[PDB]
Amino acid sequence: NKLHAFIWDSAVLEFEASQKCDLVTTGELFFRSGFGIGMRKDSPWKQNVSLSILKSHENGFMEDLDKTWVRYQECDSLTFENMAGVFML
Amino acid sequence: NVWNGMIGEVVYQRAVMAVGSLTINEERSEVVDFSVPFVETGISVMVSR
Amino acid sequence: KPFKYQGLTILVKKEIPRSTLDSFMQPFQSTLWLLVGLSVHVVAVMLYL
Amino acid sequence: GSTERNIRNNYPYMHQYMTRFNQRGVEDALVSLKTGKLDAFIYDAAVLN
Repeated sequence: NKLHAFIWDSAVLEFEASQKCDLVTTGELFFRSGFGIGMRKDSPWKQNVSLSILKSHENGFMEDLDKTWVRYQECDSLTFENMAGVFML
Repeated sequence: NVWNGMIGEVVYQRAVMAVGSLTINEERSEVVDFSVPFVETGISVMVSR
Repeated sequence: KPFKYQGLTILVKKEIPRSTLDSFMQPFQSTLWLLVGLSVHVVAVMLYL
Repeated sequence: GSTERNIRNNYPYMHQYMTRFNQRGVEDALVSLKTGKLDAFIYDAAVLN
């Protein structure tokens, strides 16, 4: 509770909210974009790298990576402490 | 081994660009030259509630 | 070509609705307790009268 | 289309069974799914949304 709100990428904040129960996102994504493999303008690797990325999207390899590294939830989500008062009474 | 449609028109130099609901995949990007994707798409399943 | 499509969003604290021992005393303030006593005792005795 | 190509590349057996339920277009598929003639429609995310 030192910073009220943090503006950041959807993937990172979604993963953190999945990992950390006390932190939650809000949704309503804005400025949609895509992570890319940055590299120099005059590089022969460009066409082959783009083809490999598209092929990886074509099969389930990217889905497998999402399952293994990103898509796993620890805590997502009356309680006893809500009615503890009447027991105290 | 012949492309027909929007990709067909682009390949045989009958149209410089093909604006429309054109999905980007490996074979098309190998055959033609795509631009930056401006809208998110992908396979999805739609069923009755 | 992008390998992961995502946008910008906001992260905030969960702010648990965690309750205290008086989770059922909110509707009426403390004074009303005295008042509710003043609504019963002085009645009962006069009923006896 | 692209969806059929992706289905062929990923799950050829699923495509073999699915060929018998092809639709002429999107509106025909929608009206068929509204009735009991179809159960699930596989197509790109943007148009379906």
